[PDB]
This record gives sequence, structure tokens and C-alpha cells, in this order.
Amino acid sequence: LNDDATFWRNARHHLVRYGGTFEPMIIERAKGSFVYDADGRAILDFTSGQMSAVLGHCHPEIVSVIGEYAGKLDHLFSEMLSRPVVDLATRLANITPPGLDRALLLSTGAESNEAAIRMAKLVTGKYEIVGFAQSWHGMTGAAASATYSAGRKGVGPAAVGSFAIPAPFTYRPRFERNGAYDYLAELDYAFDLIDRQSSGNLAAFIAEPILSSGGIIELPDGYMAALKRKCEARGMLLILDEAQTGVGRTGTMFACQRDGVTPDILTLSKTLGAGLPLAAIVTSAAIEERAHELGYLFYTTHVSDPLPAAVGLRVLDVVQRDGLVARANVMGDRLRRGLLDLMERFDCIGDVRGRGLLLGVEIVKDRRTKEPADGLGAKITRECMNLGLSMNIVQLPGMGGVFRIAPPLTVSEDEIDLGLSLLGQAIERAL
Amino acid sequence: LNDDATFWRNARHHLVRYGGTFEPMIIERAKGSFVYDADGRAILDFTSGQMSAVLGHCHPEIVSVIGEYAGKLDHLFSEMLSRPVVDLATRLANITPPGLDRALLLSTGAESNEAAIRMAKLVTGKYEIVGFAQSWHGMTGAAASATYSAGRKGVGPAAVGSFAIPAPFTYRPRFERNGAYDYLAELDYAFDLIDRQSSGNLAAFIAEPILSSGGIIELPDGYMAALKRKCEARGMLLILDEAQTGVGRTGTMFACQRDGVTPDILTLSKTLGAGLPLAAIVTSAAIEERAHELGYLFYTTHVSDPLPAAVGLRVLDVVQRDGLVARANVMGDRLRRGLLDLMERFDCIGDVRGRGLLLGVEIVKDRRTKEPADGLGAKITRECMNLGLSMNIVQLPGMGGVFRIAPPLTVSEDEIDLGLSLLGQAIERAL
Amino acid sequence: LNDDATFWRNARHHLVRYGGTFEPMIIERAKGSFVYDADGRAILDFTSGQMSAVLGHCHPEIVSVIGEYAGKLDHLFSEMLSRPVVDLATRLANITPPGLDRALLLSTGAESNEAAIRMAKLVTGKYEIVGFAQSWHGMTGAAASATYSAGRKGVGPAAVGSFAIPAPFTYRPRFERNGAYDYLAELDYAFDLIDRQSSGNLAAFIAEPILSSGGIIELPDGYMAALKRKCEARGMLLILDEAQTGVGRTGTMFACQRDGVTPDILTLSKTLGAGLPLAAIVTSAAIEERAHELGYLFYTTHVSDPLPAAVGLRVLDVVQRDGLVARANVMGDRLRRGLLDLMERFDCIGDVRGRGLLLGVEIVKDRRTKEPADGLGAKITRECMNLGLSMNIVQLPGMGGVFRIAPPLTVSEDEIDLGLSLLGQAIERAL
Amino acid sequence: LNDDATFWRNARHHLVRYGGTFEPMIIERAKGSFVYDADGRAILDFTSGQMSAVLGHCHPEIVSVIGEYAGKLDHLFSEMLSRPVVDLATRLANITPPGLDRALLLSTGAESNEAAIRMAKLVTGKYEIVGFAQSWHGMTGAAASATYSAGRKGVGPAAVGSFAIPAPFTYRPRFERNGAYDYLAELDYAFDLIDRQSSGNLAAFIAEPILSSGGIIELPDGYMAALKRKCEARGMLLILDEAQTGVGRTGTMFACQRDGVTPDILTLSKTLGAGLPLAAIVTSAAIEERAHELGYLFYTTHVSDPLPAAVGLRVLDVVQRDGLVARANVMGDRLRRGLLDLMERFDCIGDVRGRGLLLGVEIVKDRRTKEPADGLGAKITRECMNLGLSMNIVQLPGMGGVFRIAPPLTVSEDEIDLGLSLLGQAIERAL
Ligand SMILES: CC[C@](C)(/N=C/c1c(COP(=O)(O)O)cnc(C)c1O)P(=O)(O)O
Ligand SMILES: CC[C@](C)(/N=C/c1c(COP(=O)(O)O)cnc(C)c1O)P(=O)(O)O
Ligand SMILES: CC[C@](C)(/N=C/c1c(COP(=O)(O)O)cnc(C)c1O)P(=O)(O)O
Ligand SMILES: CC[C@](C)(/N=C/c1c(COP(=O)(O)O)cnc(C)c1O)P(=O)(O)O
Ligand SMILES: [K+]
Ligand SMILES: [K+]
Ligand SMILES: [K+]
Ligand SMILES: [K+]
Ligand code: NA
Ligand code: NA
Ligand code: NA
Ligand code: NA
Repeated sequence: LNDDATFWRNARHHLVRYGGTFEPMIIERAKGSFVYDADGRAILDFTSGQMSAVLGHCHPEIVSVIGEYAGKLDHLFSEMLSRPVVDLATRLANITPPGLDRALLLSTGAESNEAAIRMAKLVTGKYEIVGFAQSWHGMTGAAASATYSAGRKGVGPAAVGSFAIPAPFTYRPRFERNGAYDYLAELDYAFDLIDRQSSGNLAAFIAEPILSSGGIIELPDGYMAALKRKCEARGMLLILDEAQTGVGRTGTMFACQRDGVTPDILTLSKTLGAGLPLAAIVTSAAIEERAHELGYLFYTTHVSDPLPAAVGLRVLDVVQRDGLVARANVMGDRLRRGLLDLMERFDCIGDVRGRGLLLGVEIVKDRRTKEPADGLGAKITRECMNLGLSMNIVQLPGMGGVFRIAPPLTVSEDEIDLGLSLLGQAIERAL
Repeated sequence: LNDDATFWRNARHHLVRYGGTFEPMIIERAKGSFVYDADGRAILDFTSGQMSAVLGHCHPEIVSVIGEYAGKLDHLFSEMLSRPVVDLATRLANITPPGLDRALLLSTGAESNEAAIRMAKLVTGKYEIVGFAQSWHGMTGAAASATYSAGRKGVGPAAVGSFAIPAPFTYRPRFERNGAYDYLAELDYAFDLIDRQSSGNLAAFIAEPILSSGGIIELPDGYMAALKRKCEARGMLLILDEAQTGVGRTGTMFACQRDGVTPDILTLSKTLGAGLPLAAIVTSAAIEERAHELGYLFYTTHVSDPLPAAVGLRVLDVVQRDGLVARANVMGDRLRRGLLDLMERFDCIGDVRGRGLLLGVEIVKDRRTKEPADGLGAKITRECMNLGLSMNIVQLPGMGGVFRIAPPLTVSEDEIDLGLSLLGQAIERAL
Repeated sequence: LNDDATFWRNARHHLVRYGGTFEPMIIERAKGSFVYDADGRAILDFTSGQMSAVLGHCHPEIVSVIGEYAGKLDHLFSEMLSRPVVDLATRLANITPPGLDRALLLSTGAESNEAAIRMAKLVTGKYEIVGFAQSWHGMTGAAASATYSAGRKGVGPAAVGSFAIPAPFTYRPRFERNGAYDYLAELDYAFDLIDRQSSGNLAAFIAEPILSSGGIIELPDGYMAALKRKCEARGMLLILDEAQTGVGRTGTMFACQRDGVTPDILTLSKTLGAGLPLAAIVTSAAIEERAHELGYLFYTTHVSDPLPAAVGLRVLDVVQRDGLVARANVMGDRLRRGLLDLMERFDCIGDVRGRGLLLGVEIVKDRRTKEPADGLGAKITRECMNLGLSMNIVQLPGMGGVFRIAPPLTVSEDEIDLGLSLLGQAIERAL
Repeated sequence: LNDDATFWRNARHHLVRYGGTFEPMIIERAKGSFVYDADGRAILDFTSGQMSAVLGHCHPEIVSVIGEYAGKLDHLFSEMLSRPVVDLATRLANITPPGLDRALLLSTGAESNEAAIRMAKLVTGKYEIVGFAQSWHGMTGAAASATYSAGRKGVGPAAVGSFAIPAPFTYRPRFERNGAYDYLAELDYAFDLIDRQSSGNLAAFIAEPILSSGGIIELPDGYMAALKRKCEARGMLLILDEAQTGVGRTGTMFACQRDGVTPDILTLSKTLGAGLPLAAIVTSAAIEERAHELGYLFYTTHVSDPLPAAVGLRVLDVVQRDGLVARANVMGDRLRRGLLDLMERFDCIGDVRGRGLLLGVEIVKDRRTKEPADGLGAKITRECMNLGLSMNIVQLPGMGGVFRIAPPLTVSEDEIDLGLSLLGQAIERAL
């Protein structure tokens, strides 16, 4: 049983709480799209752990590669190179679009954003950073200074030169031009204000292609391109944080490929490490060369460690070899249609959005007023859990609660159907 | 051969440079205290990779535990608990001194410092951070804002409320009182200035027990205690960054045990993960409770991931089981005496300092003037490498170059002797 | 002649340039609504010097009071009181609306804003300041940190927690709601963004009732009230900077009286000193009491100096005694109608706005496109000068050039007519 | 009587308190070295009001010049020049040392420091400012960010890049080198720390030649020169704030003349306006030219106003014409010897320091321990007042209370003797 009193005693005595609440179960093992509690119950993992396990849990190939290296090349002095490192960097330059040439291999998502931000500052000689008002880039200093969906209060001043602009949100539009939601006009208006506040030290704009924690907000058609131009006009770099979008999830290897806009620096992490801590930034040779002449520094313990690099390479291999990017579109489409069917059945489902296998369901009181359904989201979530489906909801001011659905790229048709049934049931009991 | 032209071609084209310079060899495999290049040559690793591999490379136990978990519980939604996580947190509360009760398990050293700093700010409601002028706490925002041995220029303003004071350095004393280096008087004088600059928002002091990158500077007798009192009087927390000192390296499980001073928050990382990316903070229950009521947040992808937690637990087991803390004193003593013998033989060795198996050798022009020997350090380093010994030197303004010696806790008598011979030879050729 | 070569030689050698350009004439004397060059030519002063001389130049009463005091009570230790000081403070509490009780008498406009800002920070225990994106509050640190119409670039970072929102501008509206310029909806939208960026340290909003340097922008109907509520909901103070609007200029003793909204702190300066350097803040007793218990400090050399205080009291007397606030409406109305007649005659006049005797004329290429007429403004200005009328234009990005008209409250019907004729002529020659 | 209940009623109801406490008397008039209360009692003004009235109160010449201008050229549009302005700027270039060429005429001391600081930032392209830990430069933002003797707590973060170093204090030395107070070694040590904290954006050092509010601390022999070199090596400007030292007070026209070190920017105010609000900065032509090409801006209402400029010119004339700088040395010497005699008589007088007519007396418990005499200072001060002598004491942590003595340059032998007798008596009653 999950009730192991010694286990819960120690958990209460010895863990630091760091957000949210601990599920009242003890995860014993995990395989593929499921995890198992201490009673042996299988929970369908619709979030791929913490949005990372694109190949599912304990993927046999990952398992072999991990075994191989643990026993042969584990960790090294940060100035020593090895194959897995060079292969992975090379691999990355190759599958990213042209203009993305050189890579740096780190450990976490925030770390990858900090490295990108530091580099932008170094090459521009400026320090002001702009992000979206519902972003999430990490808990470390600079990453946090650009994170706006939460965490800003009580922890002292943010970094000097931190600015946010509203993200374009079609579902709940707030900016009109001729009885129309003109999100590009909104962009202009936003920048104008920025320009007027800047000290003249604009270094970069950092952005997620789809705001995940922000509520699965997809940047609409043309936005990105337009965004890129705003930067270029201002001599700013564009940093795209693809921690949740990269490596196939949205139906392209990388989300920026969809818009055909290549950022100056691209950052990766969650899905790249598929559960392990590996992260990266990729930039152009020109930018790298300049950072280098300027003395760019970002020296860590695990930068360029072989084991993790090895794991990342295998993940890419598998994705490619198995056409998992394409699978993402097929399963994604299967899941989306199901969600849409639920939305036919239940009024509280106000919207279903997203791409590929990174989907959002916004819970609402009523589809007409689009009024946030408070408490209801949490109910459903609990019912899912009882039913054996692991879900995640995010709640922002002025928005209904949003389920963030992100099953493994390896998920099966069945598993999709199952989740879909569990969710319907959960909604039914929760009303 | 290490000359693989395709390998070097790709390395040049696709890697981001991030400090220092790449060794011109290709590391193929690693085992115990050695690494091997592509020609099969064995290099004695006197720095334990990047100062982490306390059990050496590819330790059989680490290898099994890694295997076990990769295949059974890899990575989870950050709100789900599992045994390895609870066991490790518990284990940590138990081997740390009283007052250190609750743990948070993360991935990197900087991340662990950011979490500690954020928490200090939250519980104090203040934001000013003080560190040593030769410190190194990490490359991420806040960690970097408190890092003074390098990296401060060209990357924009540091965090608001960043202050440093001089670290007590007995080898090159600068503060006198009655013809004596009164490092405590220096401390008072330092604080007075701080007090006068503060906006009245002093939150914490962050410190390494032994400044590693700072040049292996050991806090002298009574300093720490006195430091702790300065904080307490000011309502500040004391955060001890034991990334390189923890887990046995200096001859005690933790360096603070030596002084018998328990910090408010303790951070760990390098040696705890023994090569893998695992890190942690440990605090008192009271502090944790308060952070919790205040809404402390530090939610990441890999916080509380089972695999790494599992690895950390095994590392602790092994250390304990094999009396490696005690071994650290014995080998350390064997290594220190050797260094001292070299210092008898060569004038350019100005000082040998450190504790247990974390030792420093400061290179000097002449023992009397204690004038920095410029270029000489680098020579020696290169000669070592040719000879098959991997070393590391750090160079600060106003100080001679310092070799940072940190062989695995598992290092053998032979391996020690060998390194000692290689180094003598290297110094000989380099003169 | 104005050509005095020694005079210009010295001017070139010994003055620091500090913005704009020196008129090529030598002002020898001034009286009433005119100034005289070295050739004895009379220039009609339509800006009341630098927007201050509400009683005109060298007003006989000011002249007597100045004489009186220079000879009897000039300047004192800042802890000694005298009558003029107490009378003026009292006078101020009395003519300001209820809720405005206690005064502090300083020297300049920026100084008065700094004192208000410091006090807001002290009583709220917070530090974030919000202003308008086209504001001007002064050249000193904090005042400058909240000044957005110009001066932000090249001089380092602004104060931490500086934010701006767009000012409501009816002439060139940018925010629509149902095919309408919904300036209140714009306000909401603005605040939402602020809220999301704040660290939770909102202390005050600072605002001019009519943005003078911003282009004579009048806060539309209901805005202020709504603004005040946004603050109150957030626990922020409202500081109204009435440097150019106070003391009768807009047809009420103080502009806030028109909206019937009383700010938390009111600041005055230009018109209060009528040419001399006197300035003030007025606040509620409650706010003052609290600032006092918290140790509010703002100790200067000239705070509470008798001479200037004496001058301010006389200015108020005269204004009251002569019904100059009422005169402001009558002359203002005479001037406005004239401007409107010009606008009938010339296409380049796009708008005439303002209140009482603080009027703006926006120069435009064509009334339909409302396209900024570049160069034209400057022409006109030069022609005015030749014609003997002193004018001032301000130019902001995205706006046509704006003449800022602000003749003395003592201006005569004739003088108005004259200026009106000179301006027509100037426009005629300039086309 | 000073008891006017209506007067005190209004004072209590309508004044904002801003530091310190109001003397319980009503100053009715002032003349020469005295002020008179409402009972007609004459108080000898040993602080020249608030340290400004170098020609005493109501000096007949000041009075005429003031009269002249009030009636002829009072205040102008900031872009119009006039003679008094050009004459004064010229005059200033001429009496300052070579290298000081161009002037900007403002209103207050803080304003003058803000203008200097802004300009330093503009020309260096950097923003970090260093001052003394016991300085006082003003209450406005930047001036306050560099003020360390008081006011830093409770009002939010200071300006980014604010640093202080200890001022050299011979009376209570804290830095030793070979059993000697090596204040220059202290300077080096200080800078080293600064260097290590800087982001590489050092713009200027701002300093008072004698720290007035800091406790009448005189920069010892060679310090300044050495300080200037530290700056020059770092590419920083040196700004000397001579608000209390300029215009004769210390026995030279300007204090920097004594050391023969010319700062990059010199600021003046108190004594220059001799009671009226006038202030200035003086810089080199090169610096000015560069600030100008970079768009230096510092446009205020009263910059370049004729009346005040006129007053400043007269003050200079008088000082020169009457050899008041020389008089300062003679009277200063008469006053100093008296103080020394008191120090013979009373143990509580620990030190008498200063120069010319800017003298300090530090009150101590006992001359041997040099222990601060708490409460005693305040007693004496009160007794002086009863006796008819106006004095001022400043109290800093770790220092005894310090009387700041600064009688007018026009003070008479008698007046000196008188004060000297009153003070002796006051000390006698107070023991
Ligand atoms: C000084 C650079 C070096 C990489 N040190 C890293 C380091 C970190 C950061 O850990 P990270 O986040 O990098 O994992 C935290 N605390 C201390 C005391 C450290 O020495 P090393 O000393 O090993 O060379
Ligand atoms: C929003 C909180 C969550 C943990 N996200 C983390 C996250 C990180 C940080 O990675 P880390 O440093 O934590 O590894 C970086 N960039 C994006 C777009 C993210 O969503 P998630 O979305 O998965 O719940
Ligand atoms: C220390 C407080 C006192 C008012 N000093 C004011 C002061 C100012 C400010 O001038 P302000 O802007 O105030 O006119 C600038 N520089 C120095 C060296 C000063 O001592 P004082 O010393 O006279 O008591
Ligand atoms: C905009 C530049 C001008 C000089 N304005 C100065 C100004 C000040 C500063 O007063 P200062 O400290 O300068 O005395 C404060 N508040 C407002 C609304 C102002 O317009 P003006 O509008 O008169 O041209
Ligand atoms: K490494
Ligand atoms: K996790
Ligand atoms: K005063
Ligand atoms: K002026
Ligand atoms: Na690419
Ligand atoms: Na413990
Ligand atoms: Na009132
Ligand atoms: Na000169």
C-alpha cells in the first residue's frame, strides 16, 4: 500500500516543499506510458513525467545506452572532449535549420536559458531582456527575471532591465482594431511602450513558440515573423525557448520550423534529455565567434559530460528512425478529435488548442461567457487520478483552468483512447 | 590517434566555446583514477573530472545502481514521490548535523545555490547578498551575482544588493593589527563598511568553507564562528556552499563539522552526484516551515527525480561503508608530505595548503618575495599532461598560479606516488 | 546690439551646453509680458519665461516683497522657523482641497517630486513607481527615472522598479473597443501588464493633470478618478505633479479641483515661485504622521527659507485678490478662439487643445492624415521670434510638433491679440 | 514672545516634518552674524544659517544687487542668455584653476551633484559611482545614492552600481601598516575590493575635500592626489563637491587649491549663493565638448536665471575685494586657538580639527579612551542656545558627537570671542 507510514513520516520530516502538493501515492516503477503505485496500480502518464519523457519511461534503448556509458565514460574535466559530445553537437547543427551551427551542452532548462541570455548580453553589450507576460523560463536568476506566469513576488527585485509584453491570446482577445483582434497591431503597440521605457539597452527577446505553463498559448500566424522583425530593427537577438516544444512534440522537429523563422539562439532541454538532465543551446557560427572573441564564459561541472550527451544522441536517433515526429501528428490528431467530442458532450470545455501532442483544454463555467470554472478543474483532476490517469492543470488570473496534455511520442492508439475515456468519466463524476 | 581530423573538424564547426581551451586529445574511456585517450594512453586524473568523481570513474556500484533504475524508475512528474527520493533526503538529514533537517534535490551546483538564495530572500523578506571577493558559486544569475573570482565584466549589471568582502588569506595577509594579521579585525572592518552601504536589506552571506576556485583558501581558525555571529547579529542567514568540500573530501563528512558551526542552509552538488548531475540544499525545519507558509517555490523538471536520487544514496553508502572520509585523511596526508618534499627541492613552490584531499600548491617566482610566477604555471601544467597527469591551475590577480589537487577518495597509495613523481618531473623539465 | 562679440566669445568659452540652443540675442531687461533684447526690442513672452512667471516679469508686488525680506530675513538654519514659512504652509493647506494639510517648502520642481517619491516609498515600504510614457518630472535621479518624454538613453540604468503606461491621447487614439477609443479600457489593459510585471512593490503613480512637455495632453473625463481607484486598489499613492498646472493657470486654483479627485501628495513649483525658486509638496496629515513616525528625512539647505517663502505668499495673495484664476478663463477663452480662427485659415494646424491659459497647437502636414509636419514647426518658431513673439515647440515621435502657449495670468487683451497676429504672420511667411 | 500659540498651532498642523526638530523660537529678523527671536534676543549664528551665509545675513551689497535685479531681469526662458549669467560663468572659469573652463548654473547642492553625476555617466558611457562611507551629497536620487552618512534605510534600493569606501580618519584610525596608520595603503586596499566588485562600469568618484556632515573630516596629506591617480588609472572622473568648502571658507578660494589637485568636475552651491539658491558645476572644455556631442541634457526651470546669477557674481566680488579668503585664515586661527584653550580646560573635548573657518570639535567621554560622550553633546548644544549661541552637532556611529563651527567670513574678532565665551559657559553648566 501507498500508506507506508514510515515513508510518509520521513517525507513530512525531511523534505523541503517547493511548490504544489505531493500526490498521495508512492511510485514504485514506471514503463512506457505508465507509472505504478505501491499497490501496483497503473497510472496513464499524460504529461510524460514533468513534460520530458518523449520516448516514455524506461525506453529500452535509452536503458542500453545508459548502461553502456555508465560503465565506460561517465563524467570528465570540462576541458576534455569525447565523441558523444562531438556527435551530439554535430547532430544538432544538422537537424536544426540553417543558421544554427554551434552547440553548448548543459544540464537544465533554466541553465540553458541563462547561457543564452548571458551570451546575448555579451555580444550586444546591452542588458535589457523582454519576454511574455505569461512566460516561464526557469527558477534561476535571469531565467526567473524573465518568467512572468508566476514566482515574481516576495523574493526581492528582479534583474535590472526586465520587461514583458502581453502574449497574443486568440481565445481571450483584448486588443481590437476595426472590430477585429489585431494581434500584430497589439505587438506594435506593445513595442512602442517598450521603446519608450528602454534605457537604450535592449539585448534580446526570449520566447516560447507555445506558452506552456502560460496555458498552452500558440503564437498565431505571422506573429513570430513580425516579432523577429521588431527585434532585428532594434538590434536585439531572438531566443526561442523550445524546452517543451522541441524534438517532435508539436509535429515538426522544432516548432520554429513551422513558421519558417529561425531564432538567433535556440534552447532545448526537457524532451532532449527525455527524462535525464541534459540541455542545450544552439546558435549561429557568427554569434558564437563574436561571443568567443569577447570572452564568453559559461563553465560548469557537467557541461560536455559524456553520459548525458550519449543519452541525447540516442533519443534523436530513435525519433528519427521511428518517424516519431510524424507519429506526433497522427496521435495528436487522434487525441484532438476526442477532445473535441468531449467538448460536444460537456459545456464546461471552453476550448481545445495546441499542436501535435502538446494540447490544452481550457475549463470554463459556460462556453458563452467563457467564465473561469473555479474548483471544477481541481475536481476533475482528482477524479482523473482516482480513475488512473495522471493530469495537470494550470490556472492563471483571468483565464479558466487549463489541462496540459502531453503524452509520450510513443503513446499507442489504445492508450489514447483509454485516457480519453478516463477523462470523460472524470468529467462526468465531477459535475 | 587523437588526431581524428573529422573529429576535430566537427569540434571546430559545431561547439560553442565556453571558457578555457579544449585539451588536444580524445577521451575514449575512463576507469577508477584514470582516463584514456584515443591512443589508449592512461592519464592520472588528479582533479576527479571536474572535481566531482569522489568514487573515481565508473565505479562498479554506481554502475549497478544506475543500471537498476534506468530500467525501473527513471523520471517523474515533480509532484510524485518515490523511495530513493525519500531515502536520500532522510539520509541527508541524518548525516548532517543537528539543525539540518529537510532537503531539496536538484541537479546542479548553481541551481542549488539559487534555491538557497531564493529561500533566504523569501524568509527574511530582504534581498541583499554578501559573498567573498574570490568566490565562485555558479554561472546562473544569482549564483553569478555572488561569484567574484571571475565573470563579472561585460554581461550587464549584477543583481541589486550584491556585496563582497575580502576572504581571510593567511598566505598573502593585507590587514594588520599590532604587527599581526588580524583576520578577525579584518572581518569587523569589512562589515562595518557593509553596514554602512546596506539599504537595510541584508538577507544572507554565502560562503565556501575552502575557496576552491579562489585558490584553495581555507578559512582560518575561528573565522567561521565569528562570521556566523556577524550574520546572526544582523538577522542574516548563513549559506555554506559545500559543492567541493562535502561528502568526505576534506577529511570530515562536511567541512562545517570541523569548525563546529552549522549554517542555516547547506548546499551540495559535485561530490554528491559523484559525476552525475545531482545537487541539494539542506535546511532546518523552522526555516523550511516558514518558507512554506510564505509560498516558497522552486519547481523544476528534475527536482525529485528518482534515478539521480538513487545514485546519490549509493554514493553515501559507499563512503560510509568504506570509511572513505578517514581514507581522505590518510591519503591526504600521504599526498601533502610529498608536496612538501617537492617544495624542499624547488624554489618555485611557495605554499602547500588545503585539507584532506583538497590541496593547493601555489607557484611562485621566489619563496622570499612570493612573487607570482607568470607562465611557469602553464608550463608545468603542459608538461604534466605530456607525462600523463591531469592537473588544473587557477590564476588570480595578485596571487601566484595555484594547482588544485583533488584525486578520488578511492585513490591508491601507488596512484599518489605516481602523480607525485610525474609532478616532480614536470617541474624539472619546465624550469 | 545683440552682437557683442566679447559677450558671445565668453558664452562660447565658458558655458556648459545643457539642451537646446541659445537664442541669438542678449536679454537686457524684462517687464510684464515682455522681455527686451540689447537693441531694446520687445519680445512678447508667450511662455512666461520657462512656464513660471504667472504674474509676468518684475511684478511690482513681488519686487516689494523681495526687497523687504532680502533686507530683513534671508536664509536660516533649516531647523529654525519664521512667519513667512508658517503662513505659507497654512495658506497652502487652506486653498487646497480637504485632505491636503501639511506642506514642505523646497526649491525646485524635481526636488519637490523627489521628496514626494521618497515619502511614498517610506510610508508604503515599497519602491516601484509608475508614470506616463510621455511625462516629465525632472532631471534628478528619481524624478528622471519617472520621466519618459525624453532623457532616458546613455546615462546608465534607471531606478529599479520604474514603469510607464501610455497616457490617454484623444487626438491620436490607439486603443479601440467597439469602434471607439476606450481610454478607460486602455487604462485597464495597461495595469494588467503592470500587475504582471510588479515584484509586488507598487508604491505610487506620479502624474501631471495635463502633460505639458508631453504635448499638452489633457487627461480626459473620468480618467483621473478611474486612475485613483487603480491605485487605491493596489495600495499605491497618487502623486500629482502640478508644477505647470497649479496656481490658476488652467482656470482653477489647481487642476485636480476640476476632476474633483484629490491626490495623496500634491507637488508645486514653477508658478508657485513665479520665477523664483520655490517649490512644495502638500500631503494629508495621516500620511505626514506616518512618514514622521518612520523617520522621514528630507533635509536641505533651503528648505524653509524665509525669503522665498515670502515671495510665494505674496504670489498667492495677488492671485486671489485679483481674481486671476477667473481671468485665466476669460483670456484663455479669448486666446483659444483666436487659435481656432487660425486653424480655419491654415491647414497645418491640426489641433488646439488645453485649458485656461495652458494651450497647445499641434502642427500637422494635413488635417486629414494628421501627418507630422517636420521642419515646418521650427520655421514658424523662427519667424515668430523675428516678429517679436517668443514661442516654444515640443516634438515627440509619432506626433506633430506642438506649440506650448502659456502667457502670464496678467496678460492683457491687447497682448493676446498681438500675439495672435504675430503668429498668423509667422505661419504665413513660413509656408 | 516666542510663545505665539496661533503660530505654534499652525506649525503643528501644517508643516511636514523633515528631519531633526524645530527650535522653539520664532526668528523675526537677521543681520550680520546674528539672528533675532521674537523677544528681540540676538543669537550668534555660528553656522552661517544652514552653512551658507558667508557674507552674513542681509549683507548690504547682496541686498542692493537683489533689489536691482528683482526689478529689472528676473527669470527667463532657459534658452535665453543675459549678462549676469555670462559674467558669472566667466568669472568662475577665471578663479578656478586651469582645467576648469565651463560652467552650468543651477539652484541647489544636490541638483549640482546630479548634473555632475549625469555628465560623468554620459561621457564615460559607464554608471558605477563611488563615494565615501560618511559622505553627504544631497537628498535627490543619485545624490542620495552616493550619500552614506545617513538616509539609506527604508526608502527602497539605491541606484545600481553604488559603492562606498572608508574615508581616511586620522583621529580614529582603523588600518595599520607597521604600527602606523597608513591611510594610503587603506586606499589601495579599498580599491582592490572595488575593482573586484565592479561590473567594469566605473564612471566617477565623488568626494568632499572635508567631510562636513561626516564629522569635519579632512582628507590627509597626499590622499587626494593619490585618489585622483586611482581614478585616472581606472578611466574614472573625479567630482569634488565643494558646497561647504568653496568660496573661501577653508582659507583658499577652493579647497582643491590646497592640495594642488584639480578635479574633473567641481560642484558648488551653499556659499556660492550665500543664502540664496544658486549652485553650479564647473568642468573642463574637453569634457564639456564631449558631453555636448553626446547630447548632454540638464534642462531646468531655473538654470541660467539672471537674478540668482547676479547675486553669485556680487558675492564673488565682495570676497575678492575684501580679502575674505585671507580673513578666513586669520579669524579661523583666532577661533582655533580658543577651541584649543577650551580643550585644555575640559576633558570632554577630544579633538579640534578643520581648516580656516570650517572647524569641528569632537566631544568625548575621556581623552584617553576617546569614548563617545552620549547625551553630553546634546546638553551643551541646548545650553549654547539658552546662552544665545547657535550651534550644530552631528553624531555618527563609532564617533563622538561633533560640533560643526562655521561662522560667516565677515565675522568680527568680538563675535569670535563672544562665541568662545558662550561655549565655555555652556560646557561648564552642562557637565
Ligand atoms: C570554478 C568553476 C567550477 C566549475 N566550480 C563550480 C562551482 C559551483 C557550480 O557548479 P555548477 O553549476 O557548475 O555545476 C558552485 N559552487 C562552487 C564552490 C563551485 O566551485 P570548478 O571549481 O569545478 O572548476
Ligand atoms: C512551468 C514549470 C515547468 C517545470 N517548466 C519548466 C520550463 C523551463 C525550466 O526547466 P527546468 O530548469 O525546470 O528544468 C524552461 N522553459 C520552459 C518553457 C519551461 O516550461 P513545467 O512546464 O514542466 O511544469
Ligand atoms: C548634511 C546636510 C546639509 C543640509 N548638507 C547638504 C549638502 C549638499 C546638499 O545641498 P542641498 O541640496 O541640500 O542644498 C551637497 N553637498 C554637501 C557636501 C552637503 O553637506 P548640511 O551639512 O548643511 O547640514
Ligand atoms: C519639460 C522641461 C521643463 C523645464 N519642465 C520641468 C518640469 C519639472 C521640473 O522642474 P525643474 O526642476 O526643472 O525646476 C517638474 N514637473 C513638470 C511637469 C515639468 O514640466 P519645461 O516644461 O518648463 O520646459
Ligand atoms: K564536464
Ligand atoms: K521530477
Ligand atoms: K533653511
Ligand atoms: K531659466
Ligand atoms: Na542547423
Ligand atoms: Na542533520
Ligand atoms: Na487643503
Ligand atoms: Na579655471
